[PDB]
Amino acid sequence: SGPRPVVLSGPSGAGKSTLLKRLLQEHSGIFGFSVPHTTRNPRPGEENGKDYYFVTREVMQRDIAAGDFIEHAEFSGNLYGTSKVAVQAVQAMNRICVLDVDLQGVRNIKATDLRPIYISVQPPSLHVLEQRLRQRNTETEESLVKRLAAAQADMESSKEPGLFDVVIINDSLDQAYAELKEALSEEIKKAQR
Amino acid sequence: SGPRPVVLSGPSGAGKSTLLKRLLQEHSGIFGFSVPHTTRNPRPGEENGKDYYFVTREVMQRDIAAGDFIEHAEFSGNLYGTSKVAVQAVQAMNRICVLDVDLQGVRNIKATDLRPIYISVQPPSLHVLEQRLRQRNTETEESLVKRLAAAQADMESSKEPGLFDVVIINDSLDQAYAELKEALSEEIKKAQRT
Repeated sequence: SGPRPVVLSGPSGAGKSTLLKRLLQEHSGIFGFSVPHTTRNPRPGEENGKDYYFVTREVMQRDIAAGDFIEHAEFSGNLYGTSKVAVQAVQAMNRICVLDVDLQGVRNIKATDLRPIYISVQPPSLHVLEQRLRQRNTETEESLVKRLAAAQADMESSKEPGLFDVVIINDSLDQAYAELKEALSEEIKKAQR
Repeated sequence: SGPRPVVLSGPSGAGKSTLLKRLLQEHSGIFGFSVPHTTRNPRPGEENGKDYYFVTREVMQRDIAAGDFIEHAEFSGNLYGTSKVAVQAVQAMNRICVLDVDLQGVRNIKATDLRPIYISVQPPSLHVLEQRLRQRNTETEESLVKRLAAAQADMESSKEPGLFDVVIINDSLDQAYAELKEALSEEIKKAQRT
């Protein structure tokens, strides 16, 4: 039917953002992103199929009960979230659907018939994860400590046997990108033919 | 969501296509057309959400069972059809989704929960439809009589209680166009306001 999607998870500053941009480049037209659904009225400039899939609440709740949605939320009386067929619409275009979701988002993907490659990138340790986070300055010594605690949960959760097919230790960006590229080998070769 | 959809049907050559094209020319950004679905692998140049809603065969059969697709067909081992959700996706974009379908196509929209405006474009009579068609000089005799034979089925099929909210008889193309705009005045004024 097409190339398998990819599920990315891990700490925020552990390098998944830098690895994905390094993956989008050097692989042009290989990767794509799903389009979320919503029951909200379209905003000026938005268009169907590119920004949102605009449906009614009755259809979205019916498809939610059918298990089509990975992420789901309700902000101001309208529903939002990402559907599994939106990921399959990207896979139909011979493009690898990227999915960056929390540990809960990884569980919902396992529920649906989607068969992606679960990949979790992790720091070699929290000491160097603290080190890299302390090199720059975006937190205020309080939001930082919460981030180390938030990362600690996802490091132990990534040890769940059979939850992530490939775990990648970010010893170095060159070694991590090489392991990321080899993990998604046949899926790019399928998308590059 | 917003503007109510429209269903335009009738016999061929009675002015349904000429009226529809004239309406789209006068009112830009107000009307639109649905995007159908398929299980076929995309062709080069095609885009998801513009030419086709590319999904799998599993969901198409499931959504068809849910009474979603107005029409559906199969050829070369793949399914094709137009869904009510695609029609509602056009309505959300403040556009009046035009459903140019046949008699059976009109009945299939009657099942879905869409609330369209069923309009039928008809000639003054089968005799007047003959004179207007024979002047075109674009048909052979066997194809001409087959067109009138199929028209009589759709012309009489237009005579059902509640099948069409409005029926326009194309006596003059100007008066038939004014009747089409009058039957869609509130839906057009709703789209223009929003």
